[PDB]
Amino acid sequence: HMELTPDQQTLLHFIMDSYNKQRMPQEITNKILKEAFSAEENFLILTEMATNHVQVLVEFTKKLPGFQTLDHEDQIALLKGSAVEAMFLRSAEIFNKKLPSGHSDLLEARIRNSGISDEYITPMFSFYKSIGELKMTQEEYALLTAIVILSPDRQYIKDREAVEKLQEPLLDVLQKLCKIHQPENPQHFACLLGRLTELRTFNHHHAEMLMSHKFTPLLCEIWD
Amino acid sequence: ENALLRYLLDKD
Ligand SMILES: O=C(O)c1ccc(CN2C(=O)C3(CCN(S(=O)(=O)c4cccs4)CC3)c3cc(Br)ccc32)cc1
Repeated sequence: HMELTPDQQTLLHFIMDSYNKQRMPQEITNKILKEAFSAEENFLILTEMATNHVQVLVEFTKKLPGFQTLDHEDQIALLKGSAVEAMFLRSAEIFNKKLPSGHSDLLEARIRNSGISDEYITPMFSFYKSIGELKMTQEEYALLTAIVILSPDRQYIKDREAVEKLQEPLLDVLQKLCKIHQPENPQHFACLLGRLTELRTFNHHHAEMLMSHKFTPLLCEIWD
Repeated sequence: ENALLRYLLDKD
């Protein structure tokens, strides 16, 4: 309600440090700018982006306080079950903050002309706008990503209580940060909770999309 | 076998 404890401050610092190490490589941004505007090249660019995110996700997750202490199989189960959710969350941040106006407009043009159906494209861009409206801080993007990743309810987890012990202090820090920075808006934490449930819907859209030149063996064996 | 995840998780 007033301030974070030194322990909550320490926990937040490790999440923030790990979250800020990520950067879009020059090679990827140069492709969005110069490659041909065809379904083939547009899908290829997006596949490259999807693959780069998996590497970014593993490295962020490995540095989360207590992730290394979880059983090896549970570490794999958490990465598999959150990969799609963490991708759409990070993509929302880049679209609304990182990418320059023109470069983001070219990537949106590439996305909308990559052979993917509107049944997938429409909720994706609806979710991007819905995220933009909340005007989330970097602390809020970092905590939300960590909460999504450390979900104790994912399939094939053996020791769920261990993941529960890791996630509960993050929800506590996030709620406290809402009370400190938005004390005039008591429904702010609830709006952020609304994004966790909207993100869950992307597990179906993604698995249904994968069912249909679009064949990418590497990403298919990770996701499902 | 989740060979890629296993490699990336236990790397460097
Ligand atoms: O190089 C990096 O550092 C890096 C980091 C994070 C990302 C994440 N990211 C994405 O994954 C997409 C959204 C999903 N689509 S997709 O079309 O649904 C699809 C095609 C194939 C499988 S799923 C792909 C691009 C995207 C868009 C915008 Br704007 C910002 C970030 C991202 C990428 C790169």
